Parts: sequence; C-alpha cells; structure tokens
Amino acid sequence: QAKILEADAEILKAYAKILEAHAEILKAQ
Amino acid sequence: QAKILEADAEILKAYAKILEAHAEILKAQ
Amino acid sequence: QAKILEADAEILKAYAKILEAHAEILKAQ
Amino acid sequence: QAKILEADAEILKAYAKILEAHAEILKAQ
Amino acid sequence: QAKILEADAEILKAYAKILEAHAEILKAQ
Amino acid sequence: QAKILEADAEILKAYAKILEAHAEILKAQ
Amino acid sequence: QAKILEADAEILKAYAKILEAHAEILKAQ
Amino acid sequence: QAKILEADAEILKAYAKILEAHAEILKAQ
Amino acid sequence: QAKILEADAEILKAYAKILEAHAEILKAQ
Amino acid sequence: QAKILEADAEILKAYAKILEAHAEILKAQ
Amino acid sequence: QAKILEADAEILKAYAKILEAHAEILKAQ
Amino acid sequence: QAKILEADAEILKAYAKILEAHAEILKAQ
Amino acid sequence: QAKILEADAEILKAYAKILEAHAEILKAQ
Amino acid sequence: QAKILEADAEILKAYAKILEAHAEILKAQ
Amino acid sequence: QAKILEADAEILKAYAKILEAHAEILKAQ
Amino acid sequence: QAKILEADAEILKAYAKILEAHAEILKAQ
Amino acid sequence: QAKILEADAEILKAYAKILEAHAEILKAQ
Amino acid sequence: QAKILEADAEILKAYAKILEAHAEILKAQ
Amino acid sequence: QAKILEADAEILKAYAKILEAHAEILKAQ
Amino acid sequence: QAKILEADAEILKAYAKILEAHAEILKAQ
Amino acid sequence: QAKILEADAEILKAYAKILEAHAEILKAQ
Amino acid sequence: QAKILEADAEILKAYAKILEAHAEILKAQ
Amino acid sequence: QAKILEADAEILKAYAKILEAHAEILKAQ
Amino acid sequence: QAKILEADAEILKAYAKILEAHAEILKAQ
Amino acid sequence: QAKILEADAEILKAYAKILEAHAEILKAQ
Amino acid sequence: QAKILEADAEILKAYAKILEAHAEILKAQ
Amino acid sequence: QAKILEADAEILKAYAKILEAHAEILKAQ
Amino acid sequence: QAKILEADAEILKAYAKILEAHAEILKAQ
Amino acid sequence: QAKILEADAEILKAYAKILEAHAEILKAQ
Amino acid sequence: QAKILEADAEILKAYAKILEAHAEILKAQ
Amino acid sequence: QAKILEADAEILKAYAKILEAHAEILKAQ
Amino acid sequence: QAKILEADAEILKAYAKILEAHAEILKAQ
Amino acid sequence: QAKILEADAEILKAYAKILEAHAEILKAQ
Amino acid sequence: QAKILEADAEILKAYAKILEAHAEILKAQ
Amino acid sequence: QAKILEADAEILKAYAKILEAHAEILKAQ
Amino acid sequence: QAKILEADAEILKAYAKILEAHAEILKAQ
Amino acid sequence: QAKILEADAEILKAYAKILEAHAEILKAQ
Amino acid sequence: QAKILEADAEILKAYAKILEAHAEILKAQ
Amino acid sequence: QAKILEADAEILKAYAKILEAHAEILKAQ
Amino acid sequence: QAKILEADAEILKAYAKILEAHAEILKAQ
Amino acid sequence: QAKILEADAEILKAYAKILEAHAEILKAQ
Amino acid sequence: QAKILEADAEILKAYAKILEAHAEILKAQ
Amino acid sequence: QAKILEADAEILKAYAKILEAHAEILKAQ
Amino acid sequence: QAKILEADAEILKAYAKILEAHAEILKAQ
Amino acid sequence: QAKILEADAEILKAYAKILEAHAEILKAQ
Amino acid sequence: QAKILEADAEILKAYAKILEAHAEILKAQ
Amino acid sequence: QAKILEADAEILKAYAKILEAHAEILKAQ
Amino acid sequence: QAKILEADAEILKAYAKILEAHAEILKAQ
Amino acid sequence: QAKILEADAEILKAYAKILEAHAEILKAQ
Amino acid sequence: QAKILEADAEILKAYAKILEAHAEILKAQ
Amino acid sequence: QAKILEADAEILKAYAKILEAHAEILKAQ
Amino acid sequence: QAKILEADAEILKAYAKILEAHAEILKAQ
Amino acid sequence: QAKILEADAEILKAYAKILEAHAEILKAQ
Amino acid sequence: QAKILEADAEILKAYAKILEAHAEILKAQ
Amino acid sequence: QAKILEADAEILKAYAKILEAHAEILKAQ
Repeated sequence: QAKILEADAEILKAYAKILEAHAEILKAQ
Repeated sequence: QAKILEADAEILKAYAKILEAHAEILKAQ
Repeated sequence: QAKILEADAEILKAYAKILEAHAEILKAQ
Repeated sequence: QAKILEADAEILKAYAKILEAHAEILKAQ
Repeated sequence: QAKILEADAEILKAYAKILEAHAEILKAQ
Repeated sequence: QAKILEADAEILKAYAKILEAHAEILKAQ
Repeated sequence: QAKILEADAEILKAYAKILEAHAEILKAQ
Repeated sequence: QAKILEADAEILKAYAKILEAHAEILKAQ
Repeated sequence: QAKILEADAEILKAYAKILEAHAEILKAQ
Repeated sequence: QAKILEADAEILKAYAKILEAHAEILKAQ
Repeated sequence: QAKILEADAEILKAYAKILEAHAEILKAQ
Repeated sequence: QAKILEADAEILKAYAKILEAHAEILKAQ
Repeated sequence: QAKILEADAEILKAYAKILEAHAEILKAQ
Repeated sequence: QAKILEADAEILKAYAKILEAHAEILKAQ
Repeated sequence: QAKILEADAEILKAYAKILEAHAEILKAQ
Repeated sequence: QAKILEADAEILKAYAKILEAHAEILKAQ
Repeated sequence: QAKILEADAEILKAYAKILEAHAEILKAQ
Repeated sequence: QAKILEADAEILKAYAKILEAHAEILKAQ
Repeated sequence: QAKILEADAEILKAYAKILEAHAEILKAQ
Repeated sequence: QAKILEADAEILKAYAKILEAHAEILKAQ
Repeated sequence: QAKILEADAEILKAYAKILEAHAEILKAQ
Repeated sequence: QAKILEADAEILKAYAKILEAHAEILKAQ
Repeated sequence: QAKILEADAEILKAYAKILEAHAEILKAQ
Repeated sequence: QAKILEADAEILKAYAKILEAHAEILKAQ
Repeated sequence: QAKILEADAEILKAYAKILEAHAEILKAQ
Repeated sequence: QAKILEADAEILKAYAKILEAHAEILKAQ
Repeated sequence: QAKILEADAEILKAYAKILEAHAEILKAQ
Repeated sequence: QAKILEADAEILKAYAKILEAHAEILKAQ
Repeated sequence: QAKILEADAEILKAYAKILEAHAEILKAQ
Repeated sequence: QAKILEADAEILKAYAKILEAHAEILKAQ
Repeated sequence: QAKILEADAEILKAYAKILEAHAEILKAQ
Repeated sequence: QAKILEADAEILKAYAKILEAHAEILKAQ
Repeated sequence: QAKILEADAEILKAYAKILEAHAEILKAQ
Repeated sequence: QAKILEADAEILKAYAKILEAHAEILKAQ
Repeated sequence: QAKILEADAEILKAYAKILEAHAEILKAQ
Repeated sequence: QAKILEADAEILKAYAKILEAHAEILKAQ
Repeated sequence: QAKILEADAEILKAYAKILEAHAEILKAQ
Repeated sequence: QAKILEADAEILKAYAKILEAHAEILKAQ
Repeated sequence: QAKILEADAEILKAYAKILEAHAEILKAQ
Repeated sequence: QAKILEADAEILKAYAKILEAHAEILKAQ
Repeated sequence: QAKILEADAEILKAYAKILEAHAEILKAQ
Repeated sequence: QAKILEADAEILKAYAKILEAHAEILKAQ
Repeated sequence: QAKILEADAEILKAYAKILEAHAEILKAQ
Repeated sequence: QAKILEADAEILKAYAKILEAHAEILKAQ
Repeated sequence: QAKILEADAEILKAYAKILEAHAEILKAQ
Repeated sequence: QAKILEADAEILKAYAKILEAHAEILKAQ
Repeated sequence: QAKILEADAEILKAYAKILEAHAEILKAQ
Repeated sequence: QAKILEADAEILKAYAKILEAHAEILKAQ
Repeated sequence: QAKILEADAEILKAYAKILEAHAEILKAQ
Repeated sequence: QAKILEADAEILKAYAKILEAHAEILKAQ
Repeated sequence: QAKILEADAEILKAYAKILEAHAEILKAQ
Repeated sequence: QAKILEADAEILKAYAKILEAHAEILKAQ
Repeated sequence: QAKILEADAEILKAYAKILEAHAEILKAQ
Repeated sequence: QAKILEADAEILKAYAKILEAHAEILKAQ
Repeated sequence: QAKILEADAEILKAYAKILEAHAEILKAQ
C-alpha cells in the first residue's frame, strides 16, 4: 500500500512543480 | 509500518511544497 | 494500480516541463 | 521501534513546514 | 493501460522539447 | 535504548518547531 | 494501440531535433 | 551509559525550546 | 500502421542529420 | 568517568535553560 | 509501403553522409 | 585527573546558572 | 601539576559564582 | 490510520474550495 | 482512498477554471 | 501509539476546519 | 479515475485556448 | 516510557483543542 | 481518453497558427 | 534512572494540563 | 487520431512557409 | 553517583508540583 | 497521410531553393 | 511521391551547382 | 507583574514628553 | 500584555517626536 | 496584535522624519 | 496586514530621504 | 500586495540616491 | 508585476551610479 | 518584458563602470 | 532581443576592463 | 547575431588581458 | 562567421599568455 | 579557415608554454 | 595545411615538455 | 608530410620521458 | 619478509575493528 | 629494506588504532 | 636513500600517534 | 640532494610531534 | 640551488618547532 | 636570483623563530 | 629589478625580527 | 486603506508641483 | 495605486525639466 | 507605466544634452 | 522603448565627442 | 539599434586616436 | 558592423606602433 | 577582416624586434 | 596569413639568438 | 614554412650547445 | 632489527597484561 | 644508520617498561 501513497505524493509534487513553473513564468514577465 | 507513516509525511511535505509554490507566485506578483 | 497513478504523475510532470519551456522562451526574449 | 517514532517526528516536522509555508503566504501578501 | 498514458506523457514531453528547441533558437539570435 | 530517547527528543523538537511556525504566522499578521 | 502514439511521439521528437539542428546552424554563424 | 544521560539532556533541552517558542508567541501577540 | 509513421520519423530524422551536417560545415569554416 | 559528570552538567544546564525560558515567558507577559 | 519511405530516408541519409564527408574534408584543410 | 575536577567545576557552574535563572524569574516578577 | 591547581581555582571560582548568584537573588527580592 | 487519510482528503477539498473562490473572484475582476 | 483522488480531481478542475479565467482576461486584453 | 495517530487526525481535522473557515471568509469577500 | 483524465483534458483545452489567444494577439501585432 | 508517549498524546490533543477553539472563533468573525 | 488526444490536436493546431503568424511577420520584414 | 523518565512524564502531563486550561479559557473568550 | 496527423501536416507546412520566406530573404541579400 | 540522579528526580518532581499548582491557579482564574 | 508527404516535398523544395540561392551567392563571390 | 523524388533531383542539382561554382573558384585560384 | 507597571510608567513618561514638546512649541514662538 | 502597553507608549513617543519636529520647524524660521 | 501598533508607531515616526527633513531644509535656506 | 503598514512606513521613509537629499543639495550650494 | 508597495519604496529610494548623487556633484565643484 | 517596478528601480539606480561616477571624475580633477 | 529593462539597467551600469574606470585613470595620474 | 542588449552590455563592460587595465599600467608606472 | 557581438566582446576582453599582462611586466620590473 | 572572430580572440589570448609568461620570467629573476 | 587560425593560436600557446617552462627553471634555481 | 601547423605545435609542445623535465631535475636536486 | 613532423615530435617526447625518468632517479635517491 | 609483517598489521587492524565495533554497540545502547 | 620499515610503521599505526578504539570504548561509557 | 629516512620519519610519526592516542584515553577518563 | 635534507626535516618534525604528544599527555593529567 | 637553502630553512624551522614543543611541556607542568 | 635572497630571508626568519621559541621557554620557566 | 630590492628588504626585516627576538629573551630574563 | 495611498499620491503630486515651480523659476533666471 | 505611478511620472518629468534648464543655462555659459 | 519609461527617456536625453554642452565647452578650451 | 535606446545612442555619441576633444587636446600638447 | 553599434565604432576610433597620440608622443620622447 | 572590425584594426595598429616605439627606445638604451 | 590579421603580423613583428633588442643587449652584457 | 608565419619564424629565431647568447655567457662562466 | 623548421633547428642546436657547456662544466667539477 | 620486533612483543605483552588486569577488575565488579 | 634503529628499540623498550609499570599500578588498585 506504500507505493500507492508514494504515487499520491508524486502526483502532488508534480502539481507543485506546475505551480513553480507558472511562478517562474510570472517572474520572467 | 514505518514506510506507511513515511509516505504520509511525504504527502504532507508535498502539500507544503504546493503552498510554498503558491507563496512564490504571490510574492512574484 | 500504482503504475496508473505514476503515469498520471508523468503526465503532469510533462505539463510542468511544457510550462518551464514556455518560461524559457519568454525569458529569452 | 525507533523508526516508528522517527516517522512520527517526520509527520510533525512536515506539519511545521506546512505552517511555515502558510506564514510565507501571509507574509507575502 | 499504463503504457497508453505513458505514451501520452511521451507526446507532451516531445512537445516540451519542441518548445525548448524554439527557445534555443530565440536565445541564439 | 538511547535511540528511543533521541526519538522522543525529536518528537518534542518537532512540536517546538510547530509552535515557532505558529509564532511566525502570528508575528506576520 | 500504444505503438501508434509512440510513433507520434517519435515524429514530434524528430521535429524537435530538426529545430535543434536549425538552432545549431544559427548559433554557429 | 553517558549517551542515556545525554539523551535526557536533549529531552529537557527540547522542552526548553518548547517554552521559548511559547514565549515567542506570547511576546508576538 | 505504426511502421509507416516510424518511416516518416526516419525521414525527418534524416533531414535533421542533413541540417546538422550543414552546421558542421559552417562551424568548420 | 569524565563524560558521565559532563552529562550531569548538561542535565543541570538544560534545567537552567528551562528556568530561563520560564523567565522569558513571565517577563514577556 | 514502408520500405519505399525507408529507401527515401536512406537516400537522404546518404546525402547527409556526403555532406559530412565534405565537412571533414573542409575541416582537415 | 584534571578533567574530573574540570567537570566538577562545570557541575557547580551549572548550579550557579540555575540559581541565576531563578534570580531572573524573581527579578522579572 | 599546574592544570590541577588551575582546576582547583576553577572549582573555587564556581563556588564564588554560586555565592554571587545567591546574592543576586537576595538583592532582587 | 484511515482518519489520517480522510483528514488529508478534507485538507485537499478545502484547498479546492479556496482555489474555486480564487477562481470566481478572478472571474469577477 | 478514493476521496483523495476525487479531491485531486477537484483541485485540477479548479486549476482548469483559473486557467480559463486567465484565458478570458487575456482575450479581453 | 494509536492515541498519537488519533491526535494527529484531530490536528489535521482542525486545520481542515481552519481552512474551511478561511474559504468561507474569502467567499464573503 | 476518469475524473482525473477529464480534468487533464480540461487543463489542456484551457492551454489550447491560451495559445489561441496568444496566436491572435501576435496576429494583431 | 509509555507514560511519555501518553503525555505526548495528551499534549497533541490539547493542541487540537486549542486549534478547534481558534477555528470556532475565526468562524465567529 | 479521446478528449486528451483531441486537446493535443488543438494544441498542435495552435502551434501551427503561431508558426503561421511568425511566417507572416517574417514575410513582412 | 526510571525516576527521571517518570518525572519527565509528570512534567509533560503538567504542561498538558496548563494547555488544557489555556484551551478552556480561550473557549470562554 | 486523424486530427493529430492533420495538425502535423499543418506544422510542417508552416515550417515550409518559414523556410520559403527565409529563402526569399536570402535571395534579397 | 546514584544520589545525584535521585536528586535530579526530586528536582524535576518539585518542578512538576510547581507546574501543577500553577495549573490549578490558572484553572481557578 | 498524403498531406504529410506533400509537406515533406515542400520542405525539401524549400531546402533546394535555399541551396540554389547559396549557389548563386557563391557564384557572385 | 513523385514530388519527393523530384525534390531529391532538385537537391542534387543544387549540390552539383555548388560543386561547379567551387570548381570554378578553384580554377580561378 | 513588574513589567506591566513599568509599561505604565513608560506610557506616562511618553505623555510627559508630549507636554514637554508642547512647551517647546509655545516657547519657540 | 506588556508589549501592548509598550506599543501604546511607542505611539505616544512617536507623537512627541512629531511635536518636537514641528517645534524645530517653528524655531528654525 | 503588537506588530500592528508597532507598525502604526513606525508610520508616525516616518512622518516625524519627514517633518525633521522639512525642518532641515528650512534651516538650510 | 502588518507588512502593508510596514511598506507604508517604507514609502514615507523614502519620502523623508528625498527631502533630506534636497536639503543636502541646498546646504551644499 | 506588499511587494508592490515595497517596489514603490525602492523607486523613490533610487530617486533619493539620484538627488544625493547630484548633491555630491555640486558639493564636489 | 513587481519585477517590472524593480527593474525600473534598477534603471534609476544605474543612473545614480552614473552620476556618482561623474562626481568621482569631477572630484578627482 | 522585465529582462529587457534589466538589460537596459545592465547597459547603464556598464556605462557607470566606464566612467569609474576613466576616473580611476584621472586619479592615478 | 534581450541577448542583443546583454551582448551590448558585455561589449561596454569589456571596454571598461580595457580602461581599468590602462589605469593599472599608468598606476604601476 | 548575438554570438557575433559576443565574439566582439571576446576580442576586446582579450585586448584587456593583453594590457593587464603588460601591466604585470611593468609592475614586476 | 563567429568562429573566425573566436579564433581571433584565441590568437590574442595566446599573445596575452605569452606576455604573462614573460612577466613570470622577469618576476622570478 | 577557422582551423588554420586555431592552429596559429596553438603555435603561440606552445611558445607560451616554452616561456613558462623556462620561467619555472629560473624559479627553480 | 592545418595538420602541418598542428604538427609544428606538437614539436614546440614537446620542446616545452623537455624544458619542464629539465626543470623537474633541477628542482629535485 | 605531417607524419614526418609527428615522428619528430615523438622523438622529442621520448627524450622528455628520458629526462623525466632521470628526474625519477634523482628524486628517489 | 615484508608480507609477513603486513599480515601482522592486518591482524592487529582487524582487532582494532573489533574494538571499534564494540564501541559502536556500546554507543548505540 | 624500505618496505620492512614501512611495515614496522604499519604495525605501530595499527597499535595506535587499537588505542584509539579503546578510547572510543572508554569515551562511550 | 631518501626513502629510508622517510620510513624512519614514518616510524617516529607512528610513535607520536601512539602517544596522542594514549593522551586521548587519559583525557577521556 | 634536497630530498635528503627534506627527509631530515621530516625526522625532526616527527620528533617535535612526539614532544607535542607528550605535552598533550602532561597537560591532560 | 634555491631548494637546498629552502631545505635548510625547513631544518631550522623543525628545530624551532622542537623548542616550541619543549616550551609547551615546561609551561604545561 | 631573487629566490636565492628569498631563501636567505627564510633562513634568517627561521633563526628568529628559534630565538623566539627559546624566549618562550625562558618566559615560561 | 624590483623583486631584488624587495628581497633585500626582506633580508633586513628578518634581521630586525632576529633583534626583536633577542629583545624578547633579554626582557624575559 | 486606500485613503492612505491616495494621500500619498496627493503628496507626490504636490512635490511635483513644487519641482515644476522650481523648474520655472530656474528657467526665469 | 496607478495615481502613485502617474505622480512618479510627473516627478521624473519635473526632474527632466530641471535638467533641461540646467543644460540650457550651461549652454549660455 | 509607459509615462515612466518616457520620462526615463527624457532624463537620459537631458543628460545627453548636458554631455554635449560639456563636449562643446571642452572643445572651446 | 526605442526612445530609451536612441537616448543611449545620443549618450554614447556624446561620450565619443568628449573623447575626440580629449584626443585633439592631447594632440595639441 | 545600429546607432548603438555606430557609437561603439566612434568610441573605439576615438580610443585609437588617443593611442596614436600617445604613440607619437612617446616617439617624441 | 564592419566599422567595429575596422576600429579593432586601428586599435591593434596603434598598439603595434606603441610597441615599435618601445622597441626603438629599448634599442637606444 | 584581413586588416586584423595584418595588425596581428605587425604586433608579432614588433614583439620580435623587442626580443632581438633584448638579445643584443644580453649579448653586450 | 603568410606574414603571421614569417613573424613566427622571426620570433623563434630571436629565441634561438637569446638561447645562443645564454649559451655563450654560460660558456664564459 | 621552411623558415619555421630552420628556426626549430637553430633552437635545438642552441639547446645542444647549452647541454655541451653543462657537460664541460660538470667535467670541470 | 630483531630488537625492534622483540620490543613490539614486549609492547603487546604489556597490553595483554593491562587487558588481563582490566578483566579481573571487571570480574571483581 | 643502525644507531637510529637501536635507539628506536630503546625507545620502544622504555614504552614497554612504562606500560608494565602502569599495569602493576592498575593491578595494585
């Protein structure tokens, strides 16, 4: 079951990388 | 069982990285 | 089922790389 | 049993990182 | 079914590489 | 047995970091 | 079915290599 | 046996950090 | 049908190798 | 034997830090 | 029909190898 | 043997720091 | 032997700091 | 342990509600 | 654990709504 | 140790209630 | 899990709308 | 040692009660 | 999952429109 | 040495009682 | 999937138009 | 040296009694 | 798929035009 | 696919023209 | 409690500084 | 609570500095 | 709340520094 | 909210620095 | 929004540095 | 938006450094 | 657009370094 | 276009390094 | 085009290193 | 063309290394 | 032609290595 | 011709290695 | 002819290895 | 005979690793 | 004979590691 | 012969490490 | 011959380290 | 010849370290 | 020749360190 | 030539350090 | 808080009017 | 906050007018 | 914000006019 | 933003005129 | 932007004229 | 940009004239 | 670009003349 | 380009002359 | 290029003469 | 060298005697 | 050199005697 929660954390970490990239866009403007 | 709790900690750390990314957006604005 | 969620994370990570590339475009201008 | 208590400490440290990120949100505003 | 979503991730990663290449052109000019 | 008491100290240090984060929020308000 | 999408990804990766080569020409000048 | 007493000192130091954090709250209010 | 699109990717990769060869000429001059 | 007495000194020093933290609480009020 | 497009790709790859040999001749001068 | 007497001095200095902390409370009241 | 007498002086200086701490208590009252 | 995951679901639903309120208030702008 | 995935769906739908409102406000510009 | 995890569930539920009240007060604004 | 994939579809459709608005606004320039 | 963990549970439950009262008083605001 | 590939087609059509507008502006130059 | 740990348990229980009284008096406000 | 290949055709046609405009502007030089 | 540790236990028990009486007085307020 | 091959023909014709203009401008040199 | 072969003929004719101009400028040297 | 009365004295001293500044205005005319 | 009265005294001291500055204006003429 | 009143004092102190600057101008003339 | 008022104080402090610079000009003349 | 007002303060501080530089010119003459 | 105003402040700070450098020439003469 | 203004600031900072170097010559004479 | 202005800044920075080197010569004489 | 100006900067930086080397000779004499 | 100017910079950098070597000779003497 | 100038730079770099070696002799004596 | 000059550089680099070896002898003495 | 000069360089490099071996003897003694 | 003495050194080094492991045990307790 | 003396040094260094391990034993207690 | 004296130095250095380890034991007591 | 004297210096430096170790013993007692 | 005198200086520096160690012995007694 | 006189200075500096060490003995006695 | 005179100054400075060390002896007696 | 920023705008507009009057009166001189 | 930026524009325009008056009055000199 | 950049252009043009008048008056000298 | 770059051109042209007048006045000397 | 590079050409020509005047005035010496 | 390269040629010719005059004046010595 | 290489030849000829003057002046010594 | 190689020949001949004069002055020694 | 090889021959002959003079001066010793 | 190994045997025998005394004194405890 | 190794044997025998006397004293305790 541990890999399921690990994949959940990977999903949310990917979401965090999305928001960091969007931040880097908005900083670059 | 310790890997399950470690995965819980990774979930909440991912949530913290989400909130830090959102703060990075709002700081950049 | 964990590989399905891993593939979801790969999709969103690819999306993050898209926005990072768009950031690098707009920063290079 | 030490790894169980270490995982508990990791959980609460992640919670502290959540609250610090919320502080970053509120300070950035 | 995971190979289908993996192929989707490969498609979007290829599109990200397209945008990085276009960034390489625009940076090189 | 010393690692158990070390883990106890890590638990209480994590709790102290929670209260410091809460203080950082309340100072930032 | 997934091999078709893999071939699509190969097409777009080839396009990315085209644009990288064109960038290499333009950088070399 | 010295590591046991050292861990005891770490426990009480953690409690002192808790009380300093609570003081930091009550000063911040 | 996948071999057709694979051959298309081979065509465009050959064109990319042409452009890299032209780059190697222009760099060597 | 010296490390045992050093750990005793660390215990009482931690107790002193506890009382200084309590002093910080009572002073900040 | 895949062998026809494969032969086209081989023609263009041969042209690229011609161009790379011309590059090596020009570089060695 | 000098480290033993040094640790004795550390013990009594720790007791003095306890007593100064209690002094700091009683002054702060 | 000089470090032994130095440690003796450290012992008596620690006792003097105890007496100064008790003095600071009685002054603060 | 299921209460932890249910609380994680409540946290993420609250984050979704905050993002929806942010969405409608940027829609109003 | 399906509540976690449904909350992820709500989060991603909220991000889609934010991006749609951003699309409308860039259409207005 | 289950009391610790249940208290963690109570803590995260309280944080969810705080975030829900924050969502309502941003809905009112 | 189809809600997640439909949310991905909404995300990419919103990105397509943003790219179309960027396309027409570079057409206007 | 189990008394220490039970005291940790009591501490975290009290922190949860404080956070619940803070949630209620922010609900009243 | 056909919505995902349809959104990919919309993305690629948008990239085609951007490249066509870039072609028109380089025609004007 | 178990008396030290039992005294630590009594200290932490007293801190829990103080926190519970603080929770009650913030509930009364 | 015919929309994907049609968008690929549009992309390569746009690249052909860009290369034709580049050929014309090198003819002008 | 066990007298020293027993005296430490008596000290910490006295501090626990002081904190308990402080808890009762704050309960009375 | 014939649109893809026609676009390949357009790309190769554009490359031929670039090479012809390069041949003319080296004829002028 | 006759357009592809005709474009290959145009490419090779352009390479022949480039080699002819290079041979003429080597005759001039 | 002494810090409270000290703060009261600081308030009244600030008030005395206000009246001294008012005397400075009335003298300076 | 003492920091609140300290801040009140800081407000009044700032007001006294305003009146001293206005006095120094009026004296400076 | 103490930081709010501290910031108020900083506002009025900044106004006092403005007034002293105007004083120094008028004295300099 | 405190950072907003702090930024107001920074604005007016910058204004005071402007007037002191004008004073330094007028004194230097 | 605090970073916006901070940037305003940075603008006016840069203006003050311009005026101090002009002062240093006129003093140096 | 804050990066734009920060860049404006960098422009004016660069102007101030130009002016101080010109002052350095004029002082050195 | 921020990188363009940053590059402008870099241009004027380079000009400032030019005048500082010229001042360093004239001071060195 | 940002890299063009960046290269302009590098040109003028190189010129400043020339002048600093000439200063170092004239200082060393 | 940016690499051309970068090469110009490299030329002038090489000239600066020439003059710094001549400074090293003339200082060493 | 850029590699030619890069080679020019390499020539002058080698010349600077010659003069630095001559400086190292004359300094070592 | 670039490799010829690169070889010239290699010749002069070799001469610089000769002079550095001769310097290292004269330093070693 | 470039390989001839490269061989010349190899000759002079061999001479430099000779003098470095001679220096290593003279340093070793 | 380049291999002749390369063999000359190999001769002198072998001579350099002779002198380095002689250095190894003279250092080893 | 050197390998015999080397083996003696390996024997005593193994004994040292035994005692280090025993210290690692006793430290870990 | 050098390897014999080196082996003697290895023996005594192993003895030093024995005494350092015994120091680790005695320090750990 | 230099390796013999070097081995002698290694012997005496090993003896010094023995005495340093013995000092480390005697300090640790 | 310099390596012989260097080895002599290594011998005497090892002797100095012996005396420093014996000093560390005598200081540690 | 310089390395011989450098080795002489190393010999006498080693002798100075011997005398400093002897001094540290006689001071530590 | 400068390294010879530098080594002479190092010899006499080592002699000065000898005399300072002997002074440190005689001061320590 | 400057390094020769610098080495002369280093010789005489070393002589001055000799005389100051002899002063340390003669003062310490 | 918008009244504060509006009053800041009025202040800065008044400073602009004062600077315009100063510009006019220096135009009259 | 746009009034603040417009007031900054008025301020900088007034500074430009002052600099133009300084320019024409140095033109008159 | 275009008024800010336009005022920057006016400031830089005024500085250019000042430098032109300085160039004229140094031409007259 | 072309006004900014045009003002930069005017600034650098004015610096060129100043350097030309300096060149003329050093030609006259 | 060609005015910028033309001004760079004027700057470098002015530096060449200054260097030519320095050359002829060292020729006159 | 040919003016830049011609100015570089003028710079290097001026440096050549400076070095020739330096060669003549070292011929005179 | 041939002017650059010709100026390089002039520079290297000047360095040859400097080395020849150094050669004859060491011949005269 | 042959002027560069001829200048290299002049440089190497000058180095040969310097080495020959060094050989003569070592023959005289 | 034969001048380069002849200069290499002169360099190697000069090294032979230096080694012969070294052989004679070691024959004299 | 047999004296050295016999001294090693005496050293290890003394260590065995010390360990036997430690063994019997832990037997008595 | 046998005197050196014999002195090493005497040193190690003395260390063995010191360890034996230490063993006899630890036996007496």
